[PDB]
Amino acid sequence: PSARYESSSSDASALGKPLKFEFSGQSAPNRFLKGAMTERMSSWDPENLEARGVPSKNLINLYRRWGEGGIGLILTGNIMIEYDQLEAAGNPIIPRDSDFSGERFEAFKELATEAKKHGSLIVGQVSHPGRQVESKIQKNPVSASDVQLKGEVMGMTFAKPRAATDEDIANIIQGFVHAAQYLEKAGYSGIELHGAHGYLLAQFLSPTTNKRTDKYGGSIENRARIIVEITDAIRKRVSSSFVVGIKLNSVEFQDNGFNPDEARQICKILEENKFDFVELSGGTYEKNAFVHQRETTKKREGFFLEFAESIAPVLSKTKTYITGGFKSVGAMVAALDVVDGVGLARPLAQEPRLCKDILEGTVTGAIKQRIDENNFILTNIAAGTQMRLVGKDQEPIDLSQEENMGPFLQDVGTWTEKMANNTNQREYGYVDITSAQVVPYGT
Ligand SMILES: Cc1cc2nc3c(=O)[nH]c(=O)nc-3n(C[C@H](O)[C@H](O)[C@H](O)COP(=O)(O)O)c2cc1C
Repeated sequence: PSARYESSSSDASALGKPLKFEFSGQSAPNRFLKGAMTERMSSWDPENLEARGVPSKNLINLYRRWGEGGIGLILTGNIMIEYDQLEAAGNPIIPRDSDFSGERFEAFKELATEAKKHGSLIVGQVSHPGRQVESKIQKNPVSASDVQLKGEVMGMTFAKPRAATDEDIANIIQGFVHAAQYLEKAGYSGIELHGAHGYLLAQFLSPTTNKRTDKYGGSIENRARIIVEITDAIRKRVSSSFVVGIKLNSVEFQDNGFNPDEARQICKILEENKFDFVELSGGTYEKNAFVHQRETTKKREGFFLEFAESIAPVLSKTKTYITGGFKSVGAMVAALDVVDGVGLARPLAQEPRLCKDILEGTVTGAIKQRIDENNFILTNIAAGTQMRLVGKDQEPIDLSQEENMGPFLQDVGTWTEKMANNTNQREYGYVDITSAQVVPYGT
């Protein structure tokens, strides 16, 4: 049997309560959110723009299986809005000039149909990468300003961005608006704006990347203006029942004059613009059991506490989720003293049915995988690899088993080899498991 994180309590009943969003009027049927995870399982062509971004049959199957997992609110991984503005090869893409019909549309529709078949909400996360698109994909990226993303530790470089012109901003807004309309037409419950992880919206929010002197730079209200203009323009086009959320990360507001006056203005912006929910990330609520050195995470985690405790208690109409580090029922229930719901990402790649199993009382903690939780690169590769398995309708590999760690690491090595020799850029996605001992999904 799998080793699992221990829990201080076995009462999960609070997590099963529906959550009513005040603006859309829709309810998530429980307090669980499946955090967005870039799947890299949409079509890719390094030499042809339009051939990219169509959700594959395997991607649809991944959301079919998550749709059976008892999850209140399922987020997609980030969806792009232009063919050459990609977080990664294999991203899904809703191009600004695409029709609400045809092969691409029916693929997006099928993903939503499978995700919501058993009553989950399915919310499409939409993002523009801004300065954080690789030069091999975009030679002329756009940002709030011209601050180049320098020296990435991974084998990926980024070109110096240009400051967005007024027309650039109009095209970005309309790409988000078109994506919202498209998701609505394709049957999605809503849209989540990706305001985190240094992508375009975070580039406007962060003073390190936003040096603008016009109405989009300076004060927190000005730095958030492009977000407000997006939601204003979305509301002119989609039904008021369409859910609208945003993911925010403490890192964007860190070491940069955050205070109660700022936290209050952020909450004012969220509620006056009718966000159904904000998903707060940047640290962990549940602490890991002294597994590894914490020098390199201390300043991020301390600010996340200040960030989340300055935002969540102020909001009332807008609902709050915290995503990051949740493993066990005891910690998830404790977090409901501060926020409305809990987001899980990596645990739901390793265990797509964990929420169902928690609510039925079969487990009280996620599988305790044999990978250090602070080894971000490796835990991310593991989660992407599990999504790829479920896409193939195979069961996730139990990484709590010492037996499975060896072959997994061997395949990670082989995959890094393939991506290093990817001169032609045709390869994409996460690790392909070599093991013949994979089993059909559901054992
Ligand atoms: C493989 C992988 C892909 C992810 N992709 C996205 C993404 O597309 N958009 C996003 O906002 N966060 C993404 N995340 C971050 C997660 O949503 C989540 O915030 C983070 O993993 C912390 O939650 P956890 O401790 O439950 O995994 C990704 C994380 C992983 C591991």
